[PDB]
Amino acid sequence: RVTMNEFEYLKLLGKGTFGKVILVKEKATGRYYAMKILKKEVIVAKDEVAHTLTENRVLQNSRHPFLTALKYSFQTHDRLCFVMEYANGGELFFHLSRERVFSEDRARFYGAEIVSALDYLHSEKNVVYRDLKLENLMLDKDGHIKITDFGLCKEGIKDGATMKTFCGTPEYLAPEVLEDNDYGRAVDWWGLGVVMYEMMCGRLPFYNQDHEKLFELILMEEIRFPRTLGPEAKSLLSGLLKKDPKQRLGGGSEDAKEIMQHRFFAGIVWQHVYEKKLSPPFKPQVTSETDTRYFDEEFTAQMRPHFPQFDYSASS
Amino acid sequence: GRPRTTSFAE
Ligand SMILES: NC[C@H](Cc1ccc(Cl)cc1)C(=O)N1CCN(c2ncnc3[nH]ccc23)CC1
Repeated sequence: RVTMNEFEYLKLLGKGTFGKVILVKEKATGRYYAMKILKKEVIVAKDEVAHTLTENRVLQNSRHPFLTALKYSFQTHDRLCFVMEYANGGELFFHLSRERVFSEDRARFYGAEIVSALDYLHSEKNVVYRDLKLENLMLDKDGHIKITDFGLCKEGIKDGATMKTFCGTPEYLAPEVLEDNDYGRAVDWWGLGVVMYEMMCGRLPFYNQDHEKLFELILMEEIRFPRTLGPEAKSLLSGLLKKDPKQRLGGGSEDAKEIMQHRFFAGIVWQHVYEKKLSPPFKPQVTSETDTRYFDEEFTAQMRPHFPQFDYSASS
Repeated sequence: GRPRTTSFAE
């Protein structure tokens, strides 16, 4: 268990309402980490406590190649801290903005890795991520997926276990969440569908600037694909983007296993995905460990109760 | 392409 002093504070990575994330060096070890620094007042007043704590419990209790690992969690008088694995490759949202579209091979790589992570969270851990999107999907130094931001997760979902909270990101909300229905772990697959649609098609499958119009598209409009899209992809995205979750690929008792079996993923050995044996079709070209070029330019340039049982240190 | 999105809770 350690404090604020045991770190150097090098580069800003992102600001939010609730606080900031800074690229840190661990004095004792020389290892680079990302630190989320939450102002306690903002948390309590904006009523973000429950999420903050859910992210704590979720991170502590998860260990996976494509999930951001948590090393320390500690609190000062006025702050809450999360020292986490640094993902210097930046956000998928960054890269895809630059490149417009990824190739199917490339989208399959990220897809497989996301499936690996989501499967683990579902069938072990009994968690539902709920907020899958390009912004929450980062790359490490090698070009492997790291998922961050676990505040909107739900714990204790075991199969058909259904939820009620209306949360996520409007553009990614699954039809059953948009109806005010009870929803199972299959919203994550809807999310996978939208993410992968965006990677292969270069755009959101449903978009209006206006949320209600947007929700109306999501509920009523049937998917359309670019004519250059291969049928294996087309099938996958159809399956994932089914509006009735009971029909959605991943919606049954098989969960991720159903998506893993899809012919879009024919050549993928799922053990090798997990073991990082696969060749990333993009390596982030960071020279130094402090190279923050895949992070947003506006941040990169430097620009109250006690929480019981919040403190935590990673074991062995 | 698209603008940056914001996560939310009811
Ligand atoms: N993406 C969504 C997220 C929204 C956000 C911003 C600030 C804060 Cl206060 C909390 C959430 C964001 O932009 N962040 C900035 C970057 N950040 C990271 N960058 C690199 N390695 C990391 N490991 C863990 C987080 C992390 C994760 C958080």
